[PDB]
Amino acid sequence: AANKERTFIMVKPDGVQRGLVGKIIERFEQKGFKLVALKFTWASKELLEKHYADLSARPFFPGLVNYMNSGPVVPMVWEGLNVVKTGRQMLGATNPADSLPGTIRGDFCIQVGRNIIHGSDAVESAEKEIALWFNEKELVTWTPAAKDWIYE
Amino acid sequence: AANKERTFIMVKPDGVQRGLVGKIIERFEQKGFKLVALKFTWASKELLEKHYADLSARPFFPGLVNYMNSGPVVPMVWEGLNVVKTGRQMLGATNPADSLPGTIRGDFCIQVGRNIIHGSDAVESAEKEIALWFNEKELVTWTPAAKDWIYE
Amino acid sequence: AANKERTFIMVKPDGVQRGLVGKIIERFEQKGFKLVALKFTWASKELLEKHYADLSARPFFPGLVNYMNSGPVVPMVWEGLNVVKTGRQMLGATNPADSLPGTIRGDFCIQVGRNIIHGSDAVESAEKEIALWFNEKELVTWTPAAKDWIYE
Amino acid sequence: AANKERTFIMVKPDGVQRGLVGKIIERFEQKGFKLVALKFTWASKELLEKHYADLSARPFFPGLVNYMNSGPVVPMVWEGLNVVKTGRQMLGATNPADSLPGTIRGDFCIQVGRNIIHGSDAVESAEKEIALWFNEKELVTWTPAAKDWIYE
Amino acid sequence: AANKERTFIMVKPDGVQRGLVGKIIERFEQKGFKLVALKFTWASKELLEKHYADLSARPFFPGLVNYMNSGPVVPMVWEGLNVVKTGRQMLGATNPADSLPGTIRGDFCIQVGRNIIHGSDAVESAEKEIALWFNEKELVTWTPAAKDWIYE
Amino acid sequence: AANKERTFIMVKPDGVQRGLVGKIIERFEQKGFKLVALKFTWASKELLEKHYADLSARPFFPGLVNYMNSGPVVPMVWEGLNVVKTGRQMLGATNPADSLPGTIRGDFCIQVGRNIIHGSDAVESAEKEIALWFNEKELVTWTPAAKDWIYE
Repeated sequence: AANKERTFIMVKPDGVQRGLVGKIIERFEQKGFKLVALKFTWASKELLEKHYADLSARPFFPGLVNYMNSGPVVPMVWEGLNVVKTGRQMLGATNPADSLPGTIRGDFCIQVGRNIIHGSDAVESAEKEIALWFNEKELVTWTPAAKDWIYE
Repeated sequence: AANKERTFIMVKPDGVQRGLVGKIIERFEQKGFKLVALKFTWASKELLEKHYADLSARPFFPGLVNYMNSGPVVPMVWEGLNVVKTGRQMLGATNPADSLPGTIRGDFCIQVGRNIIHGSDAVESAEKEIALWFNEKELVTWTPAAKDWIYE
Repeated sequence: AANKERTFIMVKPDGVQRGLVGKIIERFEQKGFKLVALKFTWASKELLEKHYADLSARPFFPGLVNYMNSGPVVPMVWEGLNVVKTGRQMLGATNPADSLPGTIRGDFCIQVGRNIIHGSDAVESAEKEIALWFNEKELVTWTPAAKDWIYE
Repeated sequence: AANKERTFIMVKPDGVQRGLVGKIIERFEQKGFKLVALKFTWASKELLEKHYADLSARPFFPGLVNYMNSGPVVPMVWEGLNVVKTGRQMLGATNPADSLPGTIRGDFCIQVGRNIIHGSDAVESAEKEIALWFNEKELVTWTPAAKDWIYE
Repeated sequence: AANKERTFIMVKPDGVQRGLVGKIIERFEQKGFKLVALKFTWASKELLEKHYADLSARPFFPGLVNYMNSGPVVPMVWEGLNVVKTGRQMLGATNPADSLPGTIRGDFCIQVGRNIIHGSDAVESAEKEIALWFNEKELVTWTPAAKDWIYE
Repeated sequence: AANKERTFIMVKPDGVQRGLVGKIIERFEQKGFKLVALKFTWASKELLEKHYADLSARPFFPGLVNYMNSGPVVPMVWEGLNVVKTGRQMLGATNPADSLPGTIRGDFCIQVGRNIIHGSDAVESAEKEIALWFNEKELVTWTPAAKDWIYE
């Protein structure tokens, strides 16, 4: 129930370009979270406008959609107790300048427009993002051998 | 075209269960190789027997297909000059016992039946494997920013 | 004197099971702390009940003892300026979800009941714990060659 | 010009003696910061007192200059958006005791007098320090291939 | 049975002094070998002379014993399929200069007289060494949760 | 005498561009070798033609001089027992395709014209290269605290 919460994590074009895919996945594996879905893909503007629908009436929305469609991305779904919230703590503050050393953004990037990764900000939106990026078919259910040493 | 050679690499169920996905991906990214495709999935037996078609007459063929259908896998495609042969060197000998330290199998596993990873043995087999596991829609073509620093 | 303070650090059953022993010891070594004692053992309930004597009346007490007796543990002693306090900081908050990235619990575990490690909460309790877990003969006294580059 | 800010970072004698030069450099490279200058040298006292001019009235000033002249150092300049302040965050609090895990001092050292590294505290001091330690001939101007993936 | 083989691995005084304890243990853990015994101790000459009994007549014998008695050591027991032989492979050649990169000696040391680690040369000698260094009571028997993903 | 042998190691333009400076230095520090000189610089064609004088009458010499003058390089001098020979083993085969995993080239690059690093091939040429790249002033003499644990 609580251990079955899921979040959407995506490596952005700059994360892929800078060779940080393996490193980012390692952080989540290490922590004990469970990989549920993963894929390498070039997001379409139609999909990005959906993903960024809330930036619609904000200045320079097109430039955001064009940047995000400027290279391949790595969408993922991780499962675990409090993964949405904990996953965001792990990524660090959205604005890299505010990210602490030890977090993904704090260790690997500098500017907010090139902040290498995305993570759902709430359970509700994680629910929305996952359904937008993956078919229920792409979500894999399995059981880790070490499950009992991770959760009581 | 030389630098465009592609090979199929797959993290087996034991690799996923032991949390080695990011580490394996990282070895390829740091080397200079280009990720072309990636997904997390549970392989069906019908797909496994195709993938294993060559071992059809083998007495261990049934248990093999059986084992590979016992947990999720991470198939992927990497591109780069001579990647089939070099990808093989990186993985190390098929029997971990012969794999040298520094290789993936040599560093992370012990026995042949739990050798954490698969790699195409030749271009002709890489082509078949890639086509077996991926649809052409899933192979992403993009250009790494450091390409001229990797290849002349 | 201040530099001779010691604390008791112990890898719990889940840390051993999840293969974090070397990683945890590494964190203390790279920091500059001196290893004073180390062993691998399966702790008896008698011993665990003395270690947890203060919680004897709690309703969870018996469950806690059975768990700590469910797998081997790695008890150790570290020495250095303010090691009890700094030791705690390096471990992170007891509840991993409150542990920040960069700490041992922040990077490697998720739930409080599976929080992989223990560290004395005070000089007083560290003294008590060391006496409980080790004999005088097990505490090694030596001098690090890098001593003058770690301390003024 | 924003992204062209520069700060002075120096590996102190204890950092060199403890073999932390590559690790320190790696933290800056992975973050996205650009190396502008670097050298290995034994600093004279006359240079140290200039570098430490501000602490002239300090009772610990003499021993400080003394200590910093006791082994070789690795001065360097890094460039990047907001590098003075961010470089400071990365290093962690000046007193390692207050430095958090994840920072350089928090992860690698224990006491203030052996705090392995120096970082400019402000732009005005970075400018002076850079000019004190390096000749203009030694500051290299070049462009990283991934610049557009780090800054917009 | 074949999987129950054990070997004796010991970190020498120089490995402890150079802070390689956690790194060395890490190599064995990530590989899949099971930790059976571990301790930190200062070895007596009496004990060292029994460990090196075969070299009693060599002219260097006394110098070797004095050196091995000059700092604490970390004796341990590892268990797994072909561990004595694979253990040796992971350590590299006795003389570090002949040790290949990726091995423990190849990556971390230089001269034969300061070769940081020891590993039994055969099943026969491993049995003898374990009895010399540990009591029956110090050998821990447990089952790794990942066992079925390491062995067929 | 033998422990005082030195070699010239230089990170090439592609090594700097790919952010491998810290990593390469770490390998040498880790091994136990001693840093004697280090600097970040843009090599002049006049200096490169001297360095590559033996490629004079070979095809496409100019293209080599232009590539090597296409970005900053990191020249270094390391000191240690058999450092020239051992340093070359650590770098791996010149042609990356022949480099074994575990070596610098085997882990980080692909093609011979983009092989990230240079190392003197003999004591005689190390002697020549060092004098070409550094003034006797730039060579720092110091003594590591751990010297006695590295050499007998």
